[PDB]
Amino acid sequence: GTFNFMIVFQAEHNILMHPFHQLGVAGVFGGALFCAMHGSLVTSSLIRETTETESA
Amino acid sequence: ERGWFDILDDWLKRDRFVFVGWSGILLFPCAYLALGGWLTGTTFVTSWYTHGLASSYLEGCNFLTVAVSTPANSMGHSLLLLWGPEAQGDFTRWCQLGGLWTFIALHGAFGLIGFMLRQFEIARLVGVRPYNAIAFSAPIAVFVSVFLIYPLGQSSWFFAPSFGVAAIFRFLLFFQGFHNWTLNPFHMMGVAGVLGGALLCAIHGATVENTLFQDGEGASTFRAFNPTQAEETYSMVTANRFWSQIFGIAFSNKRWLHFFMLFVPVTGLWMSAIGVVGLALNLRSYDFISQEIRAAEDPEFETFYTKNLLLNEGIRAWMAPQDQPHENFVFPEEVLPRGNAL
Amino acid sequence: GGRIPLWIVATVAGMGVIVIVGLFFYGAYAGLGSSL
Amino acid sequence: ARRTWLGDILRPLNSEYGKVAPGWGTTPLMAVFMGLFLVFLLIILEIYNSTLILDGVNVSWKA
Amino acid sequence: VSGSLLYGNNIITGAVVPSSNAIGLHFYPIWEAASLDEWLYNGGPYQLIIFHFLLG
Amino acid sequence: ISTMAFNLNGFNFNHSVIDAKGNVINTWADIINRANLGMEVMHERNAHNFPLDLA
Amino acid sequence: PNPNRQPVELNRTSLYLGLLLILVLALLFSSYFFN
Amino acid sequence: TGERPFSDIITSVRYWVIHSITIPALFIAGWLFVSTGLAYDVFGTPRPDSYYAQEQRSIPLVTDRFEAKQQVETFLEQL
Amino acid sequence: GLPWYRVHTVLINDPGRLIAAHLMHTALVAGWAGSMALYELATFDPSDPVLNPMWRQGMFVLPFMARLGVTGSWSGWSITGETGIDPGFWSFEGVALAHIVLSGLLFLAACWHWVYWDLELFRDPRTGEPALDLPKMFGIHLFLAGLLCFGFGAFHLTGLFGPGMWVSDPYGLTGSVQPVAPEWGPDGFNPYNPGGVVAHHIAAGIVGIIAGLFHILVRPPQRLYKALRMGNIETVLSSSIAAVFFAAFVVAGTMWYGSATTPIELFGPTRYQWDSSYFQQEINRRVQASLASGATLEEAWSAIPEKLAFYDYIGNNPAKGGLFRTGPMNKGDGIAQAWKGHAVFRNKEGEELFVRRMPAFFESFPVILTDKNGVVKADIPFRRAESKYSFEQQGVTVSFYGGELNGQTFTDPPTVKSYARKAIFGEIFEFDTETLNSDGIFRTSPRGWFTFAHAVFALLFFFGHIWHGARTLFRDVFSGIDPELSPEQVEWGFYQKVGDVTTRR
Amino acid sequence: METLKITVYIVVTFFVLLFVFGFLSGDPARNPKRK
Amino acid sequence: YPIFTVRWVAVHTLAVPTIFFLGAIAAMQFIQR
Amino acid sequence: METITYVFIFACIIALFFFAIFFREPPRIT
Amino acid sequence: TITPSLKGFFIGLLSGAVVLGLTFAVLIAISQIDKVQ
Ligand code: CLA
Ligand code: CLA
Ligand code: CLA
Ligand code: CLA
Ligand code: CLA
Ligand SMILES: CCCCCCCCCCCCCCCC(=O)OC[C@H](COP(=O)(O)OC[C@@H](O)CO)OC(=O)CCCCCCCCCCCCCCC
Ligand SMILES: CC1=C(/C=C/C(C)=C/C=C/C(C)=C/C=C/C=C(C)/C=C/C=C(C)/C=C/C2=C(C)C[C@@H](O)CC2(C)C)C(C)(C)CCC1
Ligand SMILES: CC1=C(/C=C/C(C)=C/C=C/C(C)=C/C=C/C=C(C)/C=C/C=C(C)/C=C/C2=C(C)CCCC2(C)C)C(C)(C)CCC1
Ligand SMILES: CCCCCCCCCCCCO[C@@H]1O[C@H](CO)[C@@H](O[C@H]2O[C@H](CO)[C@@H](O)[C@H](O)[C@H]2O)[C@H](O)[C@H]1O
Ligand SMILES: CCCCCCCS[C@@H]1O[C@H](CO)[C@@H](O)[C@H](O)[C@H]1O
Ligand code: OEX
Ligand SMILES: [Ca+2]
Ligand SMILES: [Cl-]
Ligand SMILES: [Cl-]
Ligand SMILES: [Fe+2]
Ligand SMILES: [Mg+2]
Repeated sequence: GTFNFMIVFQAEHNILMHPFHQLGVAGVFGGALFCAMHGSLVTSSLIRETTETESA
Repeated sequence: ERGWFDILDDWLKRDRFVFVGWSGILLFPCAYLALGGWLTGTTFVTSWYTHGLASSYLEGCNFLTVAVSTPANSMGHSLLLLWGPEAQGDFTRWCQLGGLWTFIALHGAFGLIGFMLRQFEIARLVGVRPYNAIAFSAPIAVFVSVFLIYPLGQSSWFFAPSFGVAAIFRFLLFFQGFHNWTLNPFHMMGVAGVLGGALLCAIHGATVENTLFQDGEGASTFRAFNPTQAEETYSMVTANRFWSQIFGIAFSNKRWLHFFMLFVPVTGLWMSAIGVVGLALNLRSYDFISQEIRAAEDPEFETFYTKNLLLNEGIRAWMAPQDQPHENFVFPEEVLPRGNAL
Repeated sequence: GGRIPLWIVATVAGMGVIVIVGLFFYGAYAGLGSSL
Repeated sequence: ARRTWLGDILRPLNSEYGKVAPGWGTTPLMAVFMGLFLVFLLIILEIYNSTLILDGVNVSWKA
Repeated sequence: VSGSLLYGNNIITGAVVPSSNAIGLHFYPIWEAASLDEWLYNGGPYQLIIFHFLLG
Repeated sequence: ISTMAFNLNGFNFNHSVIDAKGNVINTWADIINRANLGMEVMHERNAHNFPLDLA
Repeated sequence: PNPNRQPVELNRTSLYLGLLLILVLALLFSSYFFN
Repeated sequence: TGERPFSDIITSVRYWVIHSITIPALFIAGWLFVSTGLAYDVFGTPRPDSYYAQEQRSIPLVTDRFEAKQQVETFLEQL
Repeated sequence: GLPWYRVHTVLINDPGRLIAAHLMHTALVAGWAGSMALYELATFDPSDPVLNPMWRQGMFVLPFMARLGVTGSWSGWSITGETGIDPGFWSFEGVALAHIVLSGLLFLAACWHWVYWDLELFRDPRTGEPALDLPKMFGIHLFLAGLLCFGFGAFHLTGLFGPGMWVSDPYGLTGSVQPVAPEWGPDGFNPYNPGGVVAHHIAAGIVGIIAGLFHILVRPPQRLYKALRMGNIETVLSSSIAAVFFAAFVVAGTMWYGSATTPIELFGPTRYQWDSSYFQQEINRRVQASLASGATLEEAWSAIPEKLAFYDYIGNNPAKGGLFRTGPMNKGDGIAQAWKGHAVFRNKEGEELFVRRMPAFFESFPVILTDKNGVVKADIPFRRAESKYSFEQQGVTVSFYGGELNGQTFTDPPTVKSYARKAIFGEIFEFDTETLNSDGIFRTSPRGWFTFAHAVFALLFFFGHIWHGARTLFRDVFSGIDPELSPEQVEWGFYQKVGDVTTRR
Repeated sequence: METLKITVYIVVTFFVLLFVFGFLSGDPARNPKRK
Repeated sequence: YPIFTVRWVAVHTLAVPTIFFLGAIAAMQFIQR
Repeated sequence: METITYVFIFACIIALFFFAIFFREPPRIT
Repeated sequence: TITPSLKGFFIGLLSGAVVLGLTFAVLIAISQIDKVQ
């Protein structure tokens, strides 16, 4: 159902060519990116507190 | 340090405004050529001979509609080297044949390799664990699957994504109509990873900012932080209680939380890549056979899944003749699927 | 290295960007790409 | 550790753990074989790709 | 349009289907219908779900 | 979504590039248009009686 | 007497996370397997 | 690191002397590239009158891999 | 304790139990091979290599046996359709049994090595600590690989001591296993040239012998030893995963495009052959030649082998499947029985008409008939009220030449329309849709399934490479960074060279 | 249908009333600091 | 302070084509069919 | 069998929600 | 025979060798002019 809504929406509004939808994509692609980034930057920087065998 | 190699290494790793490193000898020229190829093509280069399209500022396109378009289907998967047997060193002809496409795709591919090497190299010199590089494998799997694997499984590069805003949208709609890509469970995990990543980003940044300790007098709280300070700038304890009571569960372990922030969107993009590898072969998740058998036999059976396939068949019929010009499709008006009136 | 104040350099560079971008919008309505 | 007949016979082959030739040793020669391997691959890729077209090499089933 | 699992849907094709176009924006609570039979035909559950959900 | 609710829609560059004679030179916007048209004419295939879909 | 042995662990949270992954995968992929 | 701050450089009179000439010379060079029509021939982009012949009903689409260069040439000759 | 995703790391310091795990893994892989073969033998119909070859039936390992010369069963048949043949021990069944026994032997060795893990051979003679000399193991193994590689090419493929390899004509009509002489000229690098495969094994095998002897005799430079962490078994995992994904991408590529090692009678035709109407062109040539030399149209088409016609049918194109459309191709369109013959369409003027073929991209496709110049002459309309080209209006009829329907002509519009819908798939065949309860929906072949799994596994093996490479080069920081890493080494301008303590200003 | 309507109206009024009187009952004071 | 640095080259590999391109695109705004 | 399977997996997830919440590993401020 | 595409292959190989050779020559030259302390 959600896909049906998306497709009819593209036909009737050309949502892809709408800059607010483009900001939305930038928002969710960027959100994913900075998530992967932040997660990875902090993780890469954990202080050594655990044995070579135990979870960090 | 000793020999020429070690002297060069010294120079490459100097602490300057833009780090270079060994990875830089790969990274910098390939990133720069991919980008300048894009700006050059979108600015000056046509797609008339490959697609029957205008695609540059020179021809009247705007930012949303310019592209460096794929080569003509008749080019197959040719590397399309400037000096190859197609262009034979003729730069103008090369541009006209789609040479900038493979130029940007291959330089971009080697640039991406270079960037990830730069992430391994910097992390090794700063003495951190290389998680950022590892996270970047997700962008790599996406670029490689979509820009290389996909068109390599298909008839030619023509069917790769063309480098442009509107061109990429066309790519989206082609995937809906032809592959029913929204139905595909590998794309769905992709969506979960991307929207879950964005959710995790919003929710973590908002949680930190709203359980900050008062470490200053300023009503603007940004100044009340010190990079070298020993202590947490926000209360994990309060954050944990808040989410536990709001949502029912909360993080308690900050290392878990951050690892999870790496895991979700990275795994997402990896899953979408696997589905796109599938689509290289038309190995789609297109249909549910049990729905088709019931629908074939029972003309009163209808679901959203049947409704969306009628949309797809509209997309194929209506876009193919201009979207696939080398097929010379002529579809007389009477054959076009259409509902009442429209 | 301090002669021309950074606020002027910013206001001027910022006005250049507006002008060149305003020009690009005008061209959307005139000549090639205007649909006319 | 258990000694066995067959372990005794093989012992020498697992005896030089950690042993290095000094400095760069044969690195320069390795790099020559590396560049040549790279060109090799480049040649076979471009043949398969019809970017490199040789006389009497018909890249097709049709031979 | 069939939305439910018992009427031939799977998790992917299944849905709670929007209320009838003949209703438009009219408020269609359960007591506005002559019967539950009618309510179900016209997509009354959709309005109930989305209104309580949005308030909630 | 809330502003396309009132039919202020995405950019339309359909037939925006024209040649010297007046031939339409398609762009990627026009190929988008061809796909949108497929969706339009098929959706709700029994619901329209008049030529324009106005809501 | 092999000195390399070490026990696997699984805390409660990890059990729940693992069960969620599995159940959710089953829920997502089951339609495609019934087809 | 080391390099002079950008702040210094772009507020310095010497910066503005050099670039009050180089910036406009490049810009004008960019302009001429188009105004002379030079851009069209370097890149092989059609001018508004060079997409189709006067009575041509079809697009000059490349359909040959190894003589596509020659096809464009042919397609170009009849305009 | 160890988190679940680290359980197998207990083997890192335990060469004996690593060899044991490797042995178990090898036992499972060989056990799979043998089991798979038997399941295939239990389900393979060998009665018709023309219209029911192995690739129509979901056979995955069967073609691999056939490719290197196992083509016969103990029960008397061979995959080229022979009867009475005696394969000796190495029938498909002999190969499956050999793999099962091997699996068993490997399993028992695994047991031994797991129990007697503490062998003095695995200890460093100086330290008493577990040690493996990886650079020299590499030389030994590479020497062995080269000798095997060389032998495979020199005796097996050439047929000097061995059966050769599967080869066929360019249309995959007469394939068989043959001795193959090496090709030493530039054409040996042509992927369609089988002599290239023989030369490859002979030449690359000599090169592996030589580099093998080199890696045994000459120690690694200290520079390389340290940079690649040659004392850490994880480095080998890392580069080995890399070579493995490279190789996996190559076998996806050559399965998809075709080569002398992916013959169409074993894996099915390629999608490109449909793309380029490769079989339709050859069928047309033969029909034109037949005619040029006197034949009637019935004779010319009656001369076309069913097997050639069958290739010219989209139901065999491996780009027509779906991810969840499981099983043999026969489960979709059905078990092919017979060519119906070549349909020729004509309008009421007697003008010959051609059905526009379905391209692989399309799940469904309209029925449009053009004249020989590509002009539309007839179609199956959707909206009827303004139809101009319907079969009814254009008086479309269809006549068949060759096959079951040879010499017949059909003029009933629904009937003519039915044949035209089949003609969008190319040549028309009669199928048995009942034996398997076939559903009428296309499935890919082994060529498609092989390509998919290998391209996917190759891509995931990239992540494996990155991961283990990273573990190798950053072993010192796996549990976190230095708890008191100097702020000077991470701040800016404190050091001349990033990371170098001795470059202090 | 009528009794249903009346029951629901009563339900909703009750909860709405709780919400209104609830926030009227010295809400600003219900915090951990300055009251 | 030096003048010709890596930073300097990096800045100009970008800024130089950029201004050249901006003049080119500005000129395009005055092209008519 | 198909509806049952969907509802069964769903019900297992809802139960898993209830335990994850009410019978979680309690967070310990130590 | 040196076919036109073989010749093109040799041209691309040389251009690549030239680009790489000059890139390293410049970097080495510069690395030696400007040593770290
Ligand atoms: C790190 C830098 C880098 C890398 C990895 C690449 C890589 C690529 N470039 Mg790009 N390029 C670069 C920098 C780079 N380029 C720079 C600085 C410029 C400006 C000059 C260009 C301008 C450019 C153009 C105009 C084109 C490319 C193209 C290509 C592609 C094919 C190249 C090829 O076949 O080489 C073959 C050569 C080699 C791989 C070098 C071999 C080196 C080995 C190790 C030594 C061998 C030397 C040899 C034995 C001695 C001479 C031989 C003699 C005995 C006969 C590939 C994606 C083509 C492309 O994109 O097509 C779509 C193309 O048309 N490049
Ligand atoms: C994103 C890509 C990527 C990244 C970030 C890494 C990262 C790593 N590699 Mg892995 N590798 C890769 C892809 C990658 N690799 C590929 C595709 C292969 C081939 C199978 C390898 C083969 C490999 C081996 C065998 C080893 C590594 C190792 C390593 C580690 C040290 C750095 C190194 O050796 O780089 C190597 C350099 C590169 C990947 C960049 C190569 C640049 C090429 C030469 C440019 C070529 C231009 C080309 C000729 C133009 C023609 C184009 C043509 C289409 C026309 C590190 C974990 C080592 C290790 O794990 O240490 C513990 C190790 O032993 N790599
Ligand atoms: C809720 C809606 C939604 C969401 C969240 C997604 C999310 C996703 N989609 Mg789906 N999509 C949707 C709806 C959605 N889609 C619908 C309705 C359709 C119609 C069927 C599609 C059709 C679609 C297609 C056809 C594809 C996707 C793909 C994807 C993935 C793209 C990941 C990515 O970031 O690639 C971005 C690209 C990269 C990350 C590659 C690396 C890029 C490098 C790092 C760029 C560096 C840039 C450099 C610095 C230069 C800057 C220059 C500047 C001037 C521009 C992601 C999982 C893709 C996919 O599955 O990939 C496997 C894909 O091909 N989607
Ligand atoms: C390279 C591996 C490989 C390949 C290419 C094939 C190919 C084939 N097999 Mg064999 N097979 C294999 C391995 C393989 N098999 C193994 C390991 C076994 C033992 C289980 C078998 C046992 C077997 C039997 C018993 C049969 C076949 C048959 C077939 C044929 C049909 C395939 C099919 O319908 O798949 C359909 C495949 C799918 C629907 C799976 C798609 C991918 C799934 C969804 C991945 C799951 C994703 C996961 C949830 C991701 C989670 C990660 C998380 C973090 C997100 C085909 C020739 C059939 C036949 O025709 O034989 C004569 C047949 O009866 N195979
Ligand atoms: C030759 C290939 C190879 C080998 C020998 C290893 C071995 C190892 N890996 Mg690597 N790895 C590989 C390829 C390989 N990996 C690939 C392709 C990937 C990307 C998918 C990875 C990604 C990876 C990660 C992210 C990690 C490892 C870790 C490890 C170590 C712990 C393994 C363990 O305890 O798992 C335990 C596994 C289980 C209890 C069950 C896993 C079940 C999987 C998901 C599905 C079941 C598989 C199926 C039944 C088998 C068929 C698959 C096959 C046909 C491909 C071990 C050294 C870990 C390590 O670094 O620890 C320090 C670790 O964190 N690996
Ligand atoms: C008014 C109340 C609103 C109630 C809403 C009910 C929400 C249910 C909450 C999720 C419970 C399941 C958690 C199990 C897992 C569990 O017990 O986690 C608890 C875990 C605790 O994290 P810690 O930091 O304490 O874990 C320590 C780690 O080091 C583990 O070793 O939380 C997370 O891991 C957060 C990230 C996962 C958050 C995932 C939420 C998933 C949403 C569900 C998506 C699928 C739905 C399918 C629809 C059919
Ligand atoms: C060492 C090492 C590695 C491995 C390295 C290996 C295995 C290297 C082996 C390299 C080999 C076999 C290289 C062979 C190259 C062959 C070449 C360059 C032949 C070129 C032939 C040409 C140009 C012929 C041209 C002509 C033709 C075609 C027709 C004639 O009419 C005219 C003529 C002669 C011009 C690893 C795996 C990468 C790991 C790290 C270290
Ligand atoms: C390809 C090629 C090459 C290369 C080239 C190059 C390298 C180039 C570069 C180029 C470039 C480098 C260019 C540049 C350009 C730029 C531009 C054109 C810009 C624009 C901008 C703008 C327009 C802005 C906008 C905006 C934004 C973004 C946001 C904010 C706001 C605004 C709106 C302002 C070579 C020769 C090697 C070879 C052959 C091929
Ligand atoms: C449909 C909407 C209803 C319309 C009604 C709105 C009109 C305004 C009426 C206000 C009169 C009630 O006034 C308000 O009510 C509640 C219950 O009596 C009081 O009683 C409360 O006092 C204190 C306030 O610190 C609370 O801690 C305590 O729990 C509670 O008993 C409020 O302190 C009083 O200020
Ligand atoms: C072009 C990059 C390849 C670098 C690897 C080869 C190092 S080679 C190494 O170089 C030394 C100087 O550092 C010389 O003194 C020595 O003779 C030589 O063996
Ligand atoms: O309903 Mn649902 O979709 Ca909004 O548009 Mn009109 O209406 Mn119906 O058609 Mn198109
Ligand atoms: Ca049946
Ligand atoms: Cl619809
Ligand atoms: Cl209407
Ligand atoms: Fe954080
Ligand atoms: Mg204009």
